[PDB]
Amino acid sequence: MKEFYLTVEQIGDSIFERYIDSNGRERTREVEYKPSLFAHCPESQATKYFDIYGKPCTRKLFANMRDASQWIKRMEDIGLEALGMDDFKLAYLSDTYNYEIKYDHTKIRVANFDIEVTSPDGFPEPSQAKHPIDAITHYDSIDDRFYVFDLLNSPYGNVEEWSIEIAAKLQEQGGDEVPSEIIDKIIYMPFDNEKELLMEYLNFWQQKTPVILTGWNVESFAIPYVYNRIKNIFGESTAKRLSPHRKTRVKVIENMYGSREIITLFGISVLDYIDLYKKFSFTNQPSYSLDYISEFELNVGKLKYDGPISKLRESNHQRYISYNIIAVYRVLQIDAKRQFINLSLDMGYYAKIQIQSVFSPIKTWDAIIFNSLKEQNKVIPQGRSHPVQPYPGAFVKEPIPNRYKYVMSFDLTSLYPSIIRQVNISPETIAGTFKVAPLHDYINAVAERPSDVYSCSPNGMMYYKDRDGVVPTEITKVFNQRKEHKGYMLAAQRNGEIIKEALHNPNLSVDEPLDVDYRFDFSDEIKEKIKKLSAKSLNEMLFRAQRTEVAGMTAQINRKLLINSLAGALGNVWFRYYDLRNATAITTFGQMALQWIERKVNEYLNEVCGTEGEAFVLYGDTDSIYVSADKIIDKVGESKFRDTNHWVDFLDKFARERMEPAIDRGFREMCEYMNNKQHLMFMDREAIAGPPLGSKGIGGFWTGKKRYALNVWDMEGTRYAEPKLKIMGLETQKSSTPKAVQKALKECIRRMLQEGEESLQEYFKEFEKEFRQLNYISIASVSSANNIAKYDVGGFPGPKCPFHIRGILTYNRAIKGNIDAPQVVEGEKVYVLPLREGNPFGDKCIAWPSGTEITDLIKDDVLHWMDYTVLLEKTFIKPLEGFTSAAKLDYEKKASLFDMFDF
DNA sequence: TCAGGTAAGCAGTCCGCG
DNA sequence: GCGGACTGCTTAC
Ligand SMILES: Nc1ccn([C@H]2C[C@H](O)[C@@H](COP(=O)(O)OP(=O)(O)OP(=O)(O)O)O2)c(=O)n1
Ligand SMILES: [Ca+2]
Ligand SMILES: [Ca+2]
Ligand SMILES: [Ca+2]
Ligand SMILES: [Ca+2]
Ligand SMILES: [Ca+2]
Ligand SMILES: [Ca+2]
Ligand SMILES: [Ca+2]
Repeated sequence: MKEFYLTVEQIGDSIFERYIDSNGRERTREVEYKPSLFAHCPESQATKYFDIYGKPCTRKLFANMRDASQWIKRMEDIGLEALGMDDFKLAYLSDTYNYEIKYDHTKIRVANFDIEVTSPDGFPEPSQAKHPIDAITHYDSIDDRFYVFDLLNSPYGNVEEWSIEIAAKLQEQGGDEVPSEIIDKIIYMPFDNEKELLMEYLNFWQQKTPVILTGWNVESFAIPYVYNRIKNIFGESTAKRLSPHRKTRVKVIENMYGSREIITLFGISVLDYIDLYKKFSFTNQPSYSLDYISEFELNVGKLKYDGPISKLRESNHQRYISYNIIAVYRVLQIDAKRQFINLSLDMGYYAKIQIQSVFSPIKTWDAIIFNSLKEQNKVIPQGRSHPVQPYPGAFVKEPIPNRYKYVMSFDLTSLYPSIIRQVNISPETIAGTFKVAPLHDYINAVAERPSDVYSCSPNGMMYYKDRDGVVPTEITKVFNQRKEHKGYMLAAQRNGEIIKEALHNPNLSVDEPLDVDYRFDFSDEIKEKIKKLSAKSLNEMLFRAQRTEVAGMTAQINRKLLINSLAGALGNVWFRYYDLRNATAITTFGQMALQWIERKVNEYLNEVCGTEGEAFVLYGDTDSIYVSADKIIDKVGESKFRDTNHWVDFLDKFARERMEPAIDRGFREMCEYMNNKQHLMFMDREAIAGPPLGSKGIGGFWTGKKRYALNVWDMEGTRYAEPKLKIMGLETQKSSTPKAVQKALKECIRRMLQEGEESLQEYFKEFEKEFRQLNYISIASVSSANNIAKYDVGGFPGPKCPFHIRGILTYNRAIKGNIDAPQVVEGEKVYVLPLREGNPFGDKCIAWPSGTEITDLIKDDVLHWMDYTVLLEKTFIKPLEGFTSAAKLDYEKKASLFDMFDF
């Protein structure tokens, strides 16, 4: 097999590499790697190396890496550019793996672990590590086993061994419901003392040294705790055995308002799943506890226990251990679904970076581009210092707030990457500038044609047309990959709707789910068999279809993220290729493209309808347009349609056969106007929206920019079995809005769009009546909590104190003195509730850590003093009033002449 | 929240607005 | 009470 790296590190003048050899075995080597860097040289000097601008360079080969880094400093002292890859391990990987890496994940050791620490005096700080580690569960991907290290004897209590038999039994049998599928995979190791537990864990670690290290909060808690605890008990040299190269470093991670410490384990790639989830899931969660996320992702129940976690080991050691094992399993389950480890491996090996560098698109792109240029013996420029400067972004059209009955949307495929490719935007393709007219002049095609030679953006920039820049070349490769995975994603989605349709008529039979590849549209034969299947088999097929869709979504959306981040990186000072001329060339072209096609669509539809100066385009944001289709529907007449799906087919056919050709023509003209390299502005129909045929639903509405709702029947070619609400920006979409309120607002919107004013009034009346019964957590607001210190003045709010921070200060006074009370953590999220006047908390609100029940120290008083009225007005009534005013509807029945006529 | 970008919405504070 | 200047936070793209 072809060899591939596992990890790479620079330690002094040595590269330390863990790798898989040609025989599939894990090996480690120390290499005295001699790096090369580059200086510009005279034309008269014969060379094969040239910088990205075509200037000749001489290669300097150094005796060691220290010499190379020292040369860089001397070149800065002289004031001369020192060219080449200054991250020597990236250069090493480029030299060592000079081909497309094909990796075998089965040879990569992926370790998933979690630890338990009993602590009576509050949260056990990793930096202190003053409490014993009393449980470790460590899953190994190669062995496919959960290794359980269980401390039976502690200063905080001596316990009996964990029982696998009881662990397996149902909660109803007194058991812990450890999943049957993992019971046989548990290797249980009890220990009479902590010293032996940790010594065995390190011996284990040495035998089965993780390559990829993951878990939940491992980088911020588990790793530093284990390292510091071993350090405290045994000394530094023993703790450094967690590194295969015996090297560690305390790394200080700085944010805006403080800093934290992590332990860098050289020769290991830590991918904390919380951090993978935050980057790659495209969610914003009210809480990032494993319990909350596992519930969200897997629909598994909350792991319940009696009393505080600080007494769980002593009171119920059996459950304590079972829950530690289950915690490790839940992270594996989330990954089976989301596949973020797979993604990280794919992207890391593609770029030829340390796997953990996938968190940094700048590092990722720097290596992709470096490897690409190296192939041509081209030499990358030195990174330079830049002051942070603001620059303009996208255009957003101000909508007229209103109801909108029939709507069709259109959207540009991968806009910013498509602009990069069309215009040929790259560091080395800059040809010059032209004299810019106001953007409105380009939009309306009155401005002089910018160039007859070069490819242009309305920001004034001109680019070469003779060859693709390295940025367009490399962005195109990842774009193509993204497009492939999106195809699989959409097929799985369409296949899912086929199954949902069939679930209307399930057959009374005992059968099996079909063995199919959900990434491909179901054949007629598969469709015929599906119509004969039971609900059990169909539901099993639906779950698998939905899993396939998720897998495709991860692969596609994060590749989309990676390519969009290249456009963004051009506007980040730490990028080697930072250039606001290029960054602004992209964004300014985008603004033109949107407003250009707005005009073309308006012109086309005015012609088709035989009118003049009427606005068909009602809204647009960045690269999308929303077109009012009322007149189109009216031109055939609503009474001519057999059902909803009939007018949806008509609009679909109209969008594809009439509008898209007009849009294409409009963009081809714009391409020629800017003299671009290649026409790549592809704007396809996205949504077809409207009320159900024969209903009083309003179809859709806008309240303002980035705030709208649509009742959608078809999205990017997926025809839904049931109409889907597309809601953007409204409170239903905000993590800060209470859970029950999001749900209630969504139902109000559903009623508005699908059923009408009366149905909405019926629901509002009921919600207002019953909402005081809702669980306090489901009606609590959520907020991130930053700068708690800044606004704390003797436990009381300082000037300008934010509402949620006030809540926290209130909480802090109420729990004053309690070491065991849950503390609000700076930078994390809190639930927030308003409090009625004259409450014993001495203020108008209280806030506690999100995803948790408020401590029983104060739970009864909060419940008793919760301000339900304020809560309802602020989170529910005010947003609804916004929705209904925009839609020109009333959420409460107005008085009419008909009342009353009853005798 | 260490880790690509800008536009823009709403909550809330402070305080003016005769 | 509304809105303007501002901070805070959270979305859409
Ligand atoms: N996180 C994001 C999302 C959007 N954008 C910019 C770049 C995109 O090209 C443009 C349009 O965003 P879309 O959400 O429509 O995504 P794309 O057009 O890039 O891809 P596609 O529409 O094919 O899914 O906005 C961005 O810079 N960063
Ligand atoms: Ca735990
Ligand atoms: Ca397993
Ligand atoms: Ca799209
Ligand atoms: Ca798009
Ligand atoms: Ca059937
Ligand atoms: Ca879009
Ligand atoms: Ca203070």
